[PDB]
Amino acid sequence: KTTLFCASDAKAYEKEVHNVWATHACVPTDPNPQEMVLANVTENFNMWKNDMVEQMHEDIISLWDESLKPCVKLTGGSAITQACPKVSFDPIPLHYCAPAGFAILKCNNKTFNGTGPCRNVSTVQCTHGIKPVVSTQLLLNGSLAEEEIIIRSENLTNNAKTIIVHLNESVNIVCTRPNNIRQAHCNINESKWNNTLQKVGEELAKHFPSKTIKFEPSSGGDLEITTHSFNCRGEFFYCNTSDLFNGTYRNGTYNHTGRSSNGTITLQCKIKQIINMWQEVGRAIYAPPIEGEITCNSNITGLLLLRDDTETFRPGGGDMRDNWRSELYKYKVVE
Ligand SMILES: CNCc1ccc2c(c1)N(C(=O)OCC(F)(F)F)[C@H](CNC(=N)N)[C@H]2NC(=O)C(=O)Nc1ccc(Cl)c(F)c1
Ligand SMILES: *[C@@H]1O[C@H](CO)[C@@H](O)[C@H](O)[C@H]1NC(C)=O
Ligand SMILES: *[C@@H]1O[C@H](CO)[C@@H](O)[C@H](O)[C@H]1NC(C)=O
Ligand SMILES: *[C@@H]1O[C@H](CO)[C@@H](O)[C@H](O)[C@H]1NC(C)=O
Ligand SMILES: *[C@@H]1O[C@H](CO)[C@@H](O)[C@H](O)[C@H]1NC(C)=O
Ligand SMILES: *[C@@H]1O[C@H](CO)[C@@H](O)[C@H](O)[C@H]1NC(C)=O
Ligand SMILES: *[C@@H]1O[C@H](CO)[C@@H](O)[C@H](O)[C@H]1NC(C)=O
Repeated sequence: KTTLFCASDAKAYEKEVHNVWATHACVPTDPNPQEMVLANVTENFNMWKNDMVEQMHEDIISLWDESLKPCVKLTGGSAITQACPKVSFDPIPLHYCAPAGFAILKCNNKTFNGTGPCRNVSTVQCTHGIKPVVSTQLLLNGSLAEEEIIIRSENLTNNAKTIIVHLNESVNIVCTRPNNIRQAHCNINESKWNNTLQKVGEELAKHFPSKTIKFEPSSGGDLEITTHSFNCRGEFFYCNTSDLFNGTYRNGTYNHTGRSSNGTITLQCKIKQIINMWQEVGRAIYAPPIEGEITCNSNITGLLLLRDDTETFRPGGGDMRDNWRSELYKYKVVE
């Protein structure tokens, strides 16, 4: 309804680029926020029509533009060239704050699906701290659901609408390019993944009850969305998930169909230099990988899914506003 500002705990002495940007663009966090509960009030939220998402999206576009400059940017006809130094890159949390005369309403119902009325409501100065993690298929390093796994969608009947799965237990994913210089891999504990897809299938079954629930790899599209793509220490990883989204949940039981060994699923990855941009329609070209071992140890805290008797779910993504939504869903700005 207005323009928010961000608070961060960044340093102006970190060269890490989220820190540099936040030093320029955000104010320091207030060391003890105020919060004002109101369990009588009951108000309506719609995480899918939320202007905080747009404001944050603009911020992260600006952050990536100041911080991850490509050597070449191709948008439409024009090509833009510039210095593309390697940088230290590691997302830091950002708080979104309502300005004077304006408050942020937080919904505190632990099972709120992002939409409709919510009974127990607070007012706050700022949101919690959100790391702005750009990725497809898997949401990484977010905050977990507190009770059960929540299925969020603007419209579950409309299979073209992205489904956000909010996990209550994170699943570790470790990706490294070890000391081909483009080739890398990720490890996931098959048991932990197994378990979580068991319970995701449970919740999806509540919403599609006659149906067998299948998980299958992303059909087609650009590589950014047919793989799990993300940025790790400045490098762009593209990790094949066909051994990950590969399983059936039949009669209250999940069976993993993807290949593992020693009880870990291993994703084959490539580090790429030509990137289809999430910010706009265009391509970006970066320098070859920095040298040595490149490793990110992340928590999977959510999934992005697309639905095609049987219901089939494939990993999705590509619109980074859904990544922000998955964190801003409980917040509305008012007054
Ligand atoms: C969810 N609906 C379907 C869909 C599918 C695919 C895309 C959109 C939408 N897109 C959009 O909605 O962009 C928002 C805009 F439209 F406002 F620009 C994008 C358009 N961009 C290009 N065709 N170049 C494209 N996504 C990426 O390319 C994309 O995620 N790349 C990438 C790059 C680096 C990293 Cl680490 C990464 F993790 C991801
Ligand atoms: C979310 O809850 C509302 C009621 O508050 C319901 O109308 C809607 O269908 C639900 N959506 C999902 C994805 O469960
Ligand atoms: C997470 O949610 C699932 C399904 O909604 C539930 O069965 C499970 O008990 C929950 N686990 C934890 C650790 O809260
Ligand atoms: C969402 O689903 C379908 C679209 O196929 C349509 O009936 C309507 O837009 C929505 N329905 C509900 C119940 O919200
Ligand atoms: C992922 O790997 C499988 C088998 O190795 C292959 O068939 C598939 O085309 C790969 N997907 C992508 C997007 O590279
Ligand atoms: C599941 O994995 C196996 C090998 O790990 C592969 O042959 C199969 O095609 C995958 N499933 C789908 C639906 O792609
Ligand atoms: C997730 O957080 C950990 C700890 O801060 C970090 O090392 C890791 O690189 C992060 N992953 C991504 C993809 O940002």
